[PDB]
Amino acid sequence: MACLSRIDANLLQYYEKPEPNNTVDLYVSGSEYSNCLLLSNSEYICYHFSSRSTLLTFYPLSDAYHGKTINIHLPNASMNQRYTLTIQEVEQQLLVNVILKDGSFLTLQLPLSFLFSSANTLNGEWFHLQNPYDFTVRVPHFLFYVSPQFSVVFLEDGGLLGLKKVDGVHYEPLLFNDNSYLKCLTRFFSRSSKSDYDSVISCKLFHERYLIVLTQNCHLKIWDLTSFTLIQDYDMVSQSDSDPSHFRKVEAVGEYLSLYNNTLVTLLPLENGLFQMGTLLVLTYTFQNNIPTNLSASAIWSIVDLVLTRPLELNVEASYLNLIVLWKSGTASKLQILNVNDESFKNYEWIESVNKSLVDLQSEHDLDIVTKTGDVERGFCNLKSRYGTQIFERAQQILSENKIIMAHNEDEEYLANLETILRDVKTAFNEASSITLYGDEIILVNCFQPYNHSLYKLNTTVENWFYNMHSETDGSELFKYLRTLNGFASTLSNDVLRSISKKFLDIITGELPDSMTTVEKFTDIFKNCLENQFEITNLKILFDELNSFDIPVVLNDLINNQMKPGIFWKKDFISAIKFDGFTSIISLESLHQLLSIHYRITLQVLLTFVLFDLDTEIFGQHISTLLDLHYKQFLLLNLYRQDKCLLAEVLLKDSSEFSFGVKFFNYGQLIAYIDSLNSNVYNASITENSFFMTFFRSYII
Ligand SMILES: [Hg+2]
Ligand SMILES: [Hg+2]
Ligand SMILES: [Hg+2]
Repeated sequence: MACLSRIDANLLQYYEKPEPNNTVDLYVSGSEYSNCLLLSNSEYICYHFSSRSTLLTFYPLSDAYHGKTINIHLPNASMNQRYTLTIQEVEQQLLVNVILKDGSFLTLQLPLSFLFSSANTLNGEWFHLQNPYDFTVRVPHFLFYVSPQFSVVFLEDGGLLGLKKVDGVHYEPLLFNDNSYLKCLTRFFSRSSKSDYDSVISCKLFHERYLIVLTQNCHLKIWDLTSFTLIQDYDMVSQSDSDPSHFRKVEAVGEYLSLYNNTLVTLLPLENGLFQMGTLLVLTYTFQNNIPTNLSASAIWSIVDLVLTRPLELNVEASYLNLIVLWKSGTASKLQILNVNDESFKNYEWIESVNKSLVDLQSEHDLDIVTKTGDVERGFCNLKSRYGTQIFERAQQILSENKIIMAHNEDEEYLANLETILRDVKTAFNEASSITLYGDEIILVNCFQPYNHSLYKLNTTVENWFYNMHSETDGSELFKYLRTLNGFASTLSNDVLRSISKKFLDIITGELPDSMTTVEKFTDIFKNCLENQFEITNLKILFDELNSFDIPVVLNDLINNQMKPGIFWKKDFISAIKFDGFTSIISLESLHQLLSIHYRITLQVLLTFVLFDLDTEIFGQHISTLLDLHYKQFLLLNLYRQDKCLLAEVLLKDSSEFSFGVKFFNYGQLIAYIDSLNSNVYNASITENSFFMTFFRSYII
């Protein structure tokens, strides 16, 4: 069911200061919208339009901390939020146009250099206010770029203004012919009506000439800018079952369509479930099929952004095109990928993904065995480390503001609050805003709170089993084997599992004397940890299911194919010339998910060995390989939550030729690099070469 997982990235996580030191504020005489644009230098720039549409913010995706974020203040809000705003890169510059509320037409010119410089000053004219047309009468609501000098304006009443640049700073309104207003001669529409309007809600420029548009009544009017004449006028709805009942005339500009080559998909309102996709050809738009959506619980999701593109590397080869869809329902999000098999838009499959990160799911479902327990300040370090300074401090802000102050060092009552706020602030910071296709195929989501992004990563085999235990109808032997192993381990409690994990570490550390026989240690672990701690009924279920497996074969594939990665004859992981903060955290978080998953599997398998009579001699190899993998897994997970920055540092300064970071462009490269870091973790030495190293480990582990 779910083929992608969520990796949350907070670009300032590794730092104490929850804000770059280099922040410049330009004034003219972001939690409502955010997106990422690629530039000439192959760098990614992020921008956020504040809630009030009065502030625009810029910062580099790959260097959020040391890089410069630029806050561009504005005289007043734009007319209609980010819809009356545009940002394209002309020639070595970020050209920003923004029809303001008053009716002005601000023009921002930000030098590509300035964006990556150290400069806290800007020379010349980076902005030009202008009053082309009078918007006091016919108020506009949607600005649309087309070219450096030409771009249209969409009006609330339905009219399309033109806007041609003559010199390099002045714009003149080149009006298009419009007779759609004559429908007022009907007893069904009045020009003076607050309704009746059929304004554009989506628009896409095709072959630099045709301007495909979508009205609130889902009419696909196609404009030819060579004629400035309405060339087509299709009625998207008539084709599907004509429901007299109710058709939700789109009541707001949104992302209802996007086109790849000559294919075009459209989102029609039918319980919020229609994705029509025909093809343009010559100009002619021609139907193909209506693909419903698989949404339930009333179907209360709103489209956030959709992106039609070249296929991906999903679990089904039968692919032609891919539609990445981002829905939202409050601060909760949903990302899916519509995979169309053949050129006939009639055979397709809906691919879903996990919408909470593993770190989030483990916290929610009390599935975390690694994080140290105890003290109240211990729980403070845990959260602070877990959330990052930007969020932690924002939560301690909301606490005092609400008069929730820490009584004493051990005010557990307090910490209990922090938990919930942190969780909520994160959820808030994480509200979905748009999609950015990082590289060639990396699905990325940009959040409401600046410096927070979410990468949706294609799952590896093992990950898929993990994320689909309660679903895979079919699945391989190993899948079925792991599932039944989980079936039993899930019935135990955290305190029991932790006590067991600790015992496995003692075998490696020696607290469980090397003098003992394997059977003796497993005996010790059982009596001290498992006895009287589980339902004998469940052991039977486990014992039974286990007998249907060729255990040796299965464990061999798990331990020698799935878990233990492979040797590298350097399989190209673009060596980064400069520190890439984005991929850094994306890599560390990904590495942490994979090892966490490995850790649960490993523990579960080890568990069966201390419960049943498996020849400690036959499986002697496997048992010691698992105990060794478990130890490394634990340690790594332990260092991850003890100090993310330091870990990333020692972990990236471990690889020689990749001492600065990496640059991955597709999912394969990404997965490869992660699997790569995994090897560094499984091949690392864990022998303490002196009392110094032993102290270190004892003190930390
Ligand atoms: Hg799957
Ligand atoms: Hg997000
Ligand atoms: Hg770091």
